[PDB]
Amino acid sequence: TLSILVAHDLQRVIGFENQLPWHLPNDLKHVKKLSTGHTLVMGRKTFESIGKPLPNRRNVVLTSDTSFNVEGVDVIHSIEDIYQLPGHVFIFGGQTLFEEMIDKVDDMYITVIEGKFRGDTFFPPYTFEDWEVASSVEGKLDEKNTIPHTFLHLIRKKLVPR
Ligand SMILES: NC(=O)c1ccc[n+]([C@@H]2O[C@H](COP(=O)([O-])OP(=O)(O)OC[C@H]3O[C@@H](n4cnc5c(N)ncnc54)[C@H](OP(=O)(O)O)[C@@H]3O)[C@@H](O)[C@H]2O)c1
Ligand SMILES: CCC(CC)[C@H]1c2ccccc2CNN1C(=O)/C=C/c1cc(Cc2cnc(N)nc2N)cc(OC)c1OC
Repeated sequence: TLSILVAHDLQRVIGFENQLPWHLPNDLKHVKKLSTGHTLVMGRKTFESIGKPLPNRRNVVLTSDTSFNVEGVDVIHSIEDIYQLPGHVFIFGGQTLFEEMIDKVDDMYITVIEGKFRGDTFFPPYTFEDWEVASSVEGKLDEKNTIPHTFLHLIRKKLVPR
């Protein structure tokens, strides 16, 4: 199974200066819950932003850099390598990987950040005409999580006659 995992705001901003534009601990917990025991595939810039592999999942980094070798990280050099990965694979970011993969994935786990942030990187446009809402869950707000957000699980719709 191949999924996208992403947080984007009302204008599909996902990043600014190689960081998340928002501080939202619950979304990172959401991410942890979904991906534990599975595989993350991420672009090189996304990896460098995080700075270390996330524990208790397979960390796969896509890069053209043949010198890339980081302890606890598997490296691939082509999109086509993604399909050889076993198990449940999450496309983890960033913009380049989402653009390359949005037409290929089975489904998407999207956190809609219900705000408008300054960004320099974006999730590609998509339409709910093509995507069934398997679930939509409002994130709970508290002292440490102050931005309204919604967890979407979207599944690609089949093209059928009439
Ligand atoms: N909000 C979210 O859910 C979320 C999630 C993840 C990331 N982000 C944000 O996204 C932004 C980064 O996105 P980005 O597009 O600038 O960078 P990125 O996708 O994280 O990484 C880009 C790099 O990935 C490698 N790559 C991508 N496609 C490749 C291919 N077909 N073959 C070989 N290598 C390939 C290249 O590495 P080399 O240049 O080393 O070859 C490329 O320069 C940051 O702002 C980050 O904070 C947001
Ligand atoms: C530190 C708290 C948490 C969970 C307690 C911590 C963690 C700790 C232990 C075990 C697992 C995990 C999983 N997570 N962490 C991270 O430290 C990584 C976050 C992260 C993640 C992304 C990609 C991303 C974010 N959000 C959504 N919805 N989709 C995505 N693909 C980008 C980023 O910076 C561009 C990130 O660094 C901010």
